[PDB]
Amino acid sequence: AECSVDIQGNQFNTNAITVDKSCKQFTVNLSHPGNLPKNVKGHNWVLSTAADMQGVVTDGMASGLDKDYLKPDDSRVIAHTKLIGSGEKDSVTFDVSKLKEGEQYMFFCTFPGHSALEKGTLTLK
Ligand SMILES: [Cu+2]
Ligand SMILES: [Cu+2]
Ligand SMILES: [Cu+2]
Repeated sequence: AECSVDIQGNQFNTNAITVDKSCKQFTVNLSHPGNLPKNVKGHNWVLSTAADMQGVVTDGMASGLDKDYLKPDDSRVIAHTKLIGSGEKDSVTFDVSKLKEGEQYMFFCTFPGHSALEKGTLTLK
């Protein structure tokens, strides 16, 4: 099965990612659609459990641009890309051993305000 997915904003281009349970690693390739720099309007892709999302997003906003809008040493973050701006791309590869069938995961952007629209479910199946 395939073990990668391409994601970009148009809102993400998908609101549901499925990871095949035979994948040992999974890769997300994020690209930035727009013409603004990352300090003005950046994007990232961040994965956590559904329950942990709000905490990751809220603490991330508080931590600010210098920290890529993530709280340092946030153990709730399962995987993430860096924050990117216009013309940039970033990929993250993570171990599928971090995911479990039946559990609910969310992916989202933690740039301030983006997670209302830039979010989706991730499922291991
Ligand atoms: Cu395969
Ligand atoms: Cu395979
Ligand atoms: Cu964003």
